[PDB]
Amino acid sequence: KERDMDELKKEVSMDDHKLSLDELHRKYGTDLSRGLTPARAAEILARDGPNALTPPPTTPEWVKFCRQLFGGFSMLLWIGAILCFLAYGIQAATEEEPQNDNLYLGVVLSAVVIITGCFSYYQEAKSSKIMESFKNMVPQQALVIRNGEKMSINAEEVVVGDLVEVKGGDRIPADLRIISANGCKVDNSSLTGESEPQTRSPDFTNENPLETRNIAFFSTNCVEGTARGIVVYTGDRTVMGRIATLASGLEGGQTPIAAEIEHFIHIITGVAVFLGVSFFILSLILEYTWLEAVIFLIGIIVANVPEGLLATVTVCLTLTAKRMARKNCLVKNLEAVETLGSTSTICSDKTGTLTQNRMTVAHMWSDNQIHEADTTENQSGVSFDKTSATWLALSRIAGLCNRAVFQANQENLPILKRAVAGDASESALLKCIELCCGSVKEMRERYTKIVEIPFNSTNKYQLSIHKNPNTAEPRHLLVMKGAPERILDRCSSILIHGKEQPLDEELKDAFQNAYLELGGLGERVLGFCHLFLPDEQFPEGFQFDTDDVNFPLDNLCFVGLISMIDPPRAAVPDAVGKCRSAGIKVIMVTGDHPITAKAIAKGVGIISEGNETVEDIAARLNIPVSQVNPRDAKACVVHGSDLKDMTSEQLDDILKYHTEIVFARTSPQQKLIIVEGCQRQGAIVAVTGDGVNDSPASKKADIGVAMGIAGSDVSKQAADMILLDDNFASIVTGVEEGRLIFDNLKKSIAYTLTSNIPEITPFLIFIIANIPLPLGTVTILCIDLGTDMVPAISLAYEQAESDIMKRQPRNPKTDKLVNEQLISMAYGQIGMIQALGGFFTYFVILAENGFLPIHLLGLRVNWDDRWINDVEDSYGQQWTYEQRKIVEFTCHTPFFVTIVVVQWADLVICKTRRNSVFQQGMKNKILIFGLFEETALAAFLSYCPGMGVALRMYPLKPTWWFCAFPYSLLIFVYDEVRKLIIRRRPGGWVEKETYY
Amino acid sequence: DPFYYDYETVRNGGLIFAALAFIVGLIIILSK
Amino acid sequence: KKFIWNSEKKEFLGRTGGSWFKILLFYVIFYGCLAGIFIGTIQVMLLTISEFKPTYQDRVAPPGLTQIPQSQKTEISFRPNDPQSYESYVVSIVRFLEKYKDLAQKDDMIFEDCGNVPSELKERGEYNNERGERKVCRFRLEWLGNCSGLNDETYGYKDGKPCVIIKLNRVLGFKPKPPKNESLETYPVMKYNPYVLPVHCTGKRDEDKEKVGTMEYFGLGGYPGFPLQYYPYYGKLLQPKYLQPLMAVQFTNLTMDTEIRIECKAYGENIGYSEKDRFQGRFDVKIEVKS
Ligand SMILES: C[C@H]1O[C@@H](O[C@H]2[C@@H](O)C[C@H](O[C@H]3[C@@H](O)C[C@H](O[C@H]4CC[C@@]5(C)[C@H](CC[C@@H]6[C@@H]5CC[C@]5(C)[C@@H](C7=CC(=O)OC7)CC[C@]65O)C4)O[C@@H]3C)O[C@@H]2C)C[C@H](O)[C@@H]1O
Ligand SMILES: *[C@@H]1O[C@H](CO)[C@@H](O[C@@H]2O[C@H](CO)[C@@H](O)[C@H](O)[C@H]2NC(C)=O)[C@H](O)[C@H]1NC(C)=O
Ligand SMILES: *[C@@H]1O[C@H](CO)[C@@H](O[C@@H]2O[C@H](CO)[C@@H](O)[C@H](O)[C@H]2NC(C)=O)[C@H](O)[C@H]1NC(C)=O
Ligand SMILES: CC(C)CCC[C@@H](C)[C@H]1CC[C@H]2[C@@H]3CC=C4C[C@@H](O)CC[C@]4(C)[C@H]3CC[C@]12C
Ligand SMILES: CC(C)CCC[C@@H](C)[C@H]1CC[C@H]2[C@@H]3CC=C4C[C@@H](O)CC[C@]4(C)[C@H]3CC[C@]12C
Ligand SMILES: *[C@@H]1O[C@H](CO)[C@@H](O)[C@H](O)[C@H]1NC(C)=O
Ligand SMILES: [Mg+2]
Ligand SMILES: [Mg+2]
Ligand code: NA
Repeated sequence: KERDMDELKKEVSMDDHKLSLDELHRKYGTDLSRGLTPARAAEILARDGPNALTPPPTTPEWVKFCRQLFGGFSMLLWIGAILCFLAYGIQAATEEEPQNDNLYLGVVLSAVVIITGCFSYYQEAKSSKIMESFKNMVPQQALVIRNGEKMSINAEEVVVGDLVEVKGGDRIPADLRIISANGCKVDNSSLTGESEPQTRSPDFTNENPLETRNIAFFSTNCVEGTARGIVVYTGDRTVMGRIATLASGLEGGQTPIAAEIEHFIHIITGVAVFLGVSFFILSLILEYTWLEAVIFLIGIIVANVPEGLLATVTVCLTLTAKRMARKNCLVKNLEAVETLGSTSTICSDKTGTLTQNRMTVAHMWSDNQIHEADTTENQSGVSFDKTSATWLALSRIAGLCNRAVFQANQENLPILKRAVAGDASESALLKCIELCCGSVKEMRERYTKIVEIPFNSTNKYQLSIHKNPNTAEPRHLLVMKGAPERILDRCSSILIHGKEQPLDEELKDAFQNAYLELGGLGERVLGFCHLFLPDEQFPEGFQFDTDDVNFPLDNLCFVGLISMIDPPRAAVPDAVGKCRSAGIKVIMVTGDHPITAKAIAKGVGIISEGNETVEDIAARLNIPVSQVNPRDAKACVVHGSDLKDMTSEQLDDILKYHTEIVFARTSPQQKLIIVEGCQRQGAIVAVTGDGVNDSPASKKADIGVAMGIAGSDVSKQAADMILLDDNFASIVTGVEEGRLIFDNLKKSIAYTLTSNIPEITPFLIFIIANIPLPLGTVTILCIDLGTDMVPAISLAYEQAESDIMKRQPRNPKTDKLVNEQLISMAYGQIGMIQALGGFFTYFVILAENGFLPIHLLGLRVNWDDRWINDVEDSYGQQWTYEQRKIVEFTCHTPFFVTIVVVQWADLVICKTRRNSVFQQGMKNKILIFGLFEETALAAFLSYCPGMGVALRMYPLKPTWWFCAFPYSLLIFVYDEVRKLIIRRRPGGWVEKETYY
Repeated sequence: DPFYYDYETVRNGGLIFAALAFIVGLIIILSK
Repeated sequence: KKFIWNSEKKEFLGRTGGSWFKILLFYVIFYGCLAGIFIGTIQVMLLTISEFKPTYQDRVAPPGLTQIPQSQKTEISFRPNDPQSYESYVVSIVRFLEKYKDLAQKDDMIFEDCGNVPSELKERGEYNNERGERKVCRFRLEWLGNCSGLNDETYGYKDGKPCVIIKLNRVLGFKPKPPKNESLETYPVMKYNPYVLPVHCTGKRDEDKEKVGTMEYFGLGGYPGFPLQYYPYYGKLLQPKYLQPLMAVQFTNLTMDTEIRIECKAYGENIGYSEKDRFQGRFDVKIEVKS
C-alpha cells in the first residue's frame, strides 16, 4: 500500500493556521505565554518521536558490491560464463579425453566480471566516501518556553504544541504558528525559494501556508527580529520533512547511457544467436551429431560476446569521471557523467542555483545618472566612476546611516562571502562601501553618532546625526534613508556634482522615471539624503534628544538612489548562452515572485531580449491580455497559482508552443510535475537546483545537479551530480564531456567489435572446410584481454573532430550509440579484411611447412586425432602428432600477431570517425603508446622462453610478421578514402551508410 | 642440415625488439 | 516498436526496396573485390614455393616411428579365438601391405631392384626436374619373414604371438645416419651397423620388460632396421608410388590376459627423441592378447 502513501505525499500540503489565538490554544491545549508543563512535553516526546527527520535508508556495502557485478553488460558476460560451463559439461561427460578450453574460458569470463565489478565499485565508493566527508551537521539547540520559563534544549527534544521563541540568527526548529512577532524576517530561500527575507507576522495573511506570514518553517533561519510561536508540525510531518521523504521515495529512472548499453547488447546477441543457430543447423546438415552441434552453437554464440569491452567501456567512463572530479564536478554515479551530453532541456532553479541567493547593491542613481556597481560573486565586473563629490556624499550616507557591521573572524575573508550582522539590505550596503569606498570602520567612527532614529513600522525612514570632522565646516551632518516615495516627501534640495539645487520637476520627474527603471527591473530601491545642520542654530554642545523636532525633516539634500537584488552567479550568463548554443532548452523552475524571476531570466539568457510574454504584448497594445494570441509570444511566464489548476495536455501545449518558459511561484511538488511534464516529451531532462524544493525535481530528473555548498543536504543527496565549486559553467563542461565520451565510446566499441570477425571466422571455416584450427582460444584471449586493451582505452582519450558544443543534442530515438552503420563497418567490412589477412598468414605458414593450402581440406579428421602420427602432407612426408600440432600452435601465434598488425591500421582509422588521419593527426600520445606497447607485448608473448610450453604460443619466423602488412595498409586506405568521400560528399551514400 | 632452424637467435632478437619498442613507448607517454 | 517489418511507405525488415538493392549491390562488389584480392595474394604466395621441395623442413626434424595397426590408443586387445575381435587390425594390415604385393610392383620403368643385402644410400641426382621421373627401389613382402606369408586375399596373420611392423616417417631429402660402431649400449643387435638404421623394441619398466619374454625381428636380409639403399625420399611429385622400408617385430613369449607396454626405439644420429611426442624417434604400444 506504499503507492497510496507516495500519492498522499505528492499532494500539496494543507494546514489549520487560519485560526484565532483562543481556537489554536483550545485545539492544542497550551498556554500562550507559558507554553506547557515539562511533564506534558516529555509525554509528547515519548509519543511520536524526536523532532528530527528519520535518517536516510542505509545502503549496506555488500549490496552495492553485488550490484556492480550485474546490470546488463556484466549479465551478458555472466550468461557467457554459464554457457561455457554448460558446453564444458557436455564435452566432459560425452567424449574421450575432453579439452579444457571451455573451462578455462568460463573461469576467465567470470573473473572479468568480478574484477570489473571491483574496479567500478571502488570508484563509486570513492565518490561516496568524499561525499560522506561533507556532512558538517552541527547540533543546533532551540529556545523553547515551557512552564513559563525560557530554556535552550536539543531540537530533537522539541514537541508539538508549545511556545518557541526565535532570535535573529537562530534557525526555526520545527514548523511554528507565529503568535507574537516583532520585526521578524525569516529566510524561506532553501524551502519555497523566496529570495528576499520574507517577514513573519502573527496575523493570518494568505490561504496558502507557504505564502502566509504566521508560519515558521523547518530549516528556515530567522534573518532579523524576534518572534514567538506554537509548534504545529514536528519531525517528518513538517513541510521540508514531507519534501525530503518524497525525494527519497522517488524513482531514479534509466540513464541514456544504460539504455544505449541495452540496445548494444540487443544487437550483439541478435547477430550472435543468428549466427550460432544458423551454424548449428548447418553443422547438423553436414555430418556433426547433436552433441558436436550443440558444442559448436555455444562456441559461436559465446565467441560473438566482446569479453574485454566491459572493462574498456567502464575504464573509459571512469577516465571522463576523473576529469570531472579534477574540475570539482563530482558525480556520485559512474555513468551520470554521460547524461549531460544527452541532455536537451535544463530545468534550472533561480534562487541559489542561478543567482547567488544574497541581496547585493545593484544600481545607483547619482547626478541624475544610473551607475551599475559590480555584482559578481567574486568581483570581476566593471566599476563605476568613483571620483565625484556626489559619490563621496552618497557613500558616506550609506556607510554611516546603517545598522550593519562585520564580526570577529571577518578578516581574512573576501568582501562578499564575509559575514555581516543585521538586515540583508544593510549587509549589501556595508559590503559595497567596504569594497568601492575603501573601508567603513574608520569611515563610521570618524563621524561620531550623536542621536539615531531607527526604521519605523509606518512611514519608513532611518536617520541619524553625526559630527563632521572636516577641516572646513564644523556644522553637524544629518543623514537619512528610506523608500523613494517616503524620501520625496521629506526633501526639497538636490545634490549635483557638489552643489545644491531646488526640487525642480524637470529633474525630479527624471528621478521618478529612474526609480521606475530600477523598480521595474525587479530590484528594491532606497533613497539616500543628507543635510548640513546650521551650527549657529544648533551649537557643537547641543544634544538633539530624540523626542521633538530637532532635525529639519524637509528641505533635505537628496544625493541618489541605491537599488539592490540577488545577482546571478559569475559564469551563469555565459554558461546559459552556451547551453542555448548547444541546442538545450533552458527552462527556469522556481517558487519566487514573478516580478523578479522574469528580470533574472532576462539577465541570465532564459528570456531573449526582444521576445515578449503573453502579457507584454497586451501591455504594449494597451489591450486586454485575453485578446492577444499565445502563438505571437515566443516566451511565457507561468504562475504557480494557475499551475495548480492545470492538466497534462495544457502543460504539453505550453512547452511545445513556447520556446522560453519561466515557471514561477511553483511548489516543490509542482517542480516535480514540471520535470515529469518535460519527460513526457521523450527528451532527456537535467535539473539544476539547491533548496529542499529541488529535491524531488533533482531525484526524478535523468540527472540532478546540486550545489556543493549553497544547496540543502536533502537535494544534495537526491541529486546525481554535485558541484563542489558552485560554478555553473561546470554544467557546460558537463554537456561537453558527455557528448565527447559518447562519440569516443562509439569508436572504442567499433574497435573491439571489429576484432570479432577474425576471432570467430577461423572456427567457422574449421567447421565448414574441415581444415585445422586457424586460431586457438588462448590467442583469442591474448587479443581481447591482452593487446587490444590499451588501444581500446587510448581510443577514449580521443578529442573532438569538430566543435561538439555547436551541434544540437542527440535525439534518443534517432542517434543511437550502436547502430547498423557501426556493425556494417566493423562486422561487415574491416573485420572481414582482418579475417582474410589471418587466413592468408595461416595458408602461408602451412604451405611453407609442406601442407599446400588445397591439401588442408578435410584434413581435420586426421589432424585432431592424437594417434595418427603419419598424416601425409603435400610433399609425401609423414607428420607425427606433436609435429603437425606444433605447426598448428605456431600458426595460432602468428594469426594473433596478424590480428595485431591489422589492429594497427584499424586503431588509426577508428581514431577518426569523420576527419582524416592527416587532419586529426597522431597527436594522441596515449594511442601511440598503445601501438608500441601492443606490438612489443605481442612479440614478447611469442618469443618469451617457455611460451610454447605455457600458452602454446611458439616463436615466429620473421617472415610471418610481414604476412599481414598489405591487409593492414588496405584497411587504412579503404577507411581513409571512405572518410574522404564523407567529407567531399556529405550527402547520403557514403554518409548515411558508413559514418557511424 | 636444412632441417635445423636457428630459432634461438630469432627469439633473442624478438625479445630485444619487444623490450626496445616498449621502453620507447614509455618514453612516448613521458613528454617531459 | 519491433513491427518495422513493412508500411505503406515501403520498408522491408527495416529499410526500403531500392535501399536493399543498393546495399546488396555494394556488398556484392565489395566482397567480390575482397575475394579477388585474397586470391591474388594467395597466388603470389603459391608462386613463392617450389614443386620439388618444401621451403621449411625444420618442424619434422626428428622422424617418427609408426606401426601398421593404427589402434585407437596404440593398444592391441583381441581374442586369439574370435576372428571378429582382431578384424580391425588385419584389415589395416592388409590394406597397408596391398601396395607391396609382387603384382603392384611390376613396371620396370618406375621400379628398380635394389638388392637382397642392404647397401649404401642411393642419390638420384638433384631434386630438380631436369631428370625424368626417378626410380623407386622394390621391397617385396618376402623380406618380412613370418609376418607376410603367401596367404590369400586375407593375410592369415598371427593370432597367438602377434606381428607389429614398424615404419620410418617418409621425409624428403632425409639421409638416415645409423649410430657409429662405438654404440653406447644399444641392446644386442647385429654387426651390420653401416648400412641399416637400427630399431630395437623393449618394455618400459621392470614389469613390462619381464612379461615380454621373446621378440623376433624381421627385415631386409634379416636385419632389424631400415636399409639405407631406399633413402633419401624425393617427394611425391618426382617419386610417386614410393615404397618406404618396412621391418616387422613379433612378440612370441607374451603373458596372455595381461596388458604390457612395449617401446620400440629407433637408434641413430639423425634420429631425435622428444618427451612430449612419444612418437618422435621412439614408438609405444600396449599389447594384451586376452584369451
Ligand atoms: C566414435 C568414434 O569417435 C572418434 O573420435 C572423434 C569423435 O568422438 C568426435 C570428436 O569431435 C570433437 C573434436 O573434433 C574436437 C572438437 O573441437 C572443437 C569444438 C570444441 C572446442 C573446445 C575446440 C577448440 C576451440 C574451442 C571449441 C569450443 C568453442 C570455443 C571456446 C569458441 C569460443 C568461444 C569464445 O568466447 O571465444 C572462442 C570458438 C572455438 C573454441 O575456441 C574446437 O569438438 C568435437 C566435438 O572427435 C573425436 C576425435 C574416434 C573413432 O572414429 C570412434 O569410433
Ligand atoms: C616362422 O614360423 C615357422 C613355423 O611355421 C618356424 O618354423 C619352426 O622353426 C623351429 C626352429 O625355430 C623348428 O624347430 C620348427 O620345426 C619349425 N616349424 C615349422 C612348422 O616349420 C620358423 O622358425 C619361423 N621363422 C622365424 C624366423 O622365426
Ligand atoms: C616362455 O615363457 C614361459 C612363461 O610363460 C617360460 O616357461 C616358464 O618357466 C618358468 C621357470 O622360469 C616355469 O616356472 C613356468 O612353469 C614355465 N611356464 C611354461 C608355460 O612353460 C618359457 O621358458 C619361455 N620360453 C622362452 C623360449 O622364452
Ligand atoms: C594503392 C595505394 C597505396 C595508392 C593510393 C595513394 C596514397 C597512398 C596517396 C595518394 C594521395 C596521398 C596524400 C595526398 C594528400 C595528403 C595531404 C598533404 O598535406 C600531406 C600528404 C598526404 C597525407 C598524402 C599521403 C599519401 C596519399 C594518400
Ligand atoms: C608500418 C610500420 C611503420 C610499423 C613499424 C613496426 C614494424 C616495422 C615492426 C613491428 C614488429 C616488427 C617485427 C618484430 C619481431 C620480429 C622478430 C625479430 O627477431 C626479427 C624482426 C621482426 C621480423 C620485426 C620486423 C619489423 C616489424 C614488423
Ligand atoms: C665394428 O667393430 C667390430 C669389432 O669391434 C668389427 O668386427 C666391425 O667390422 C666394425 N664395423 C665397422 C663398420 O667398422
Ligand atoms: Mg573477442
Ligand atoms: Mg534555491
Ligand atoms: Na537520479
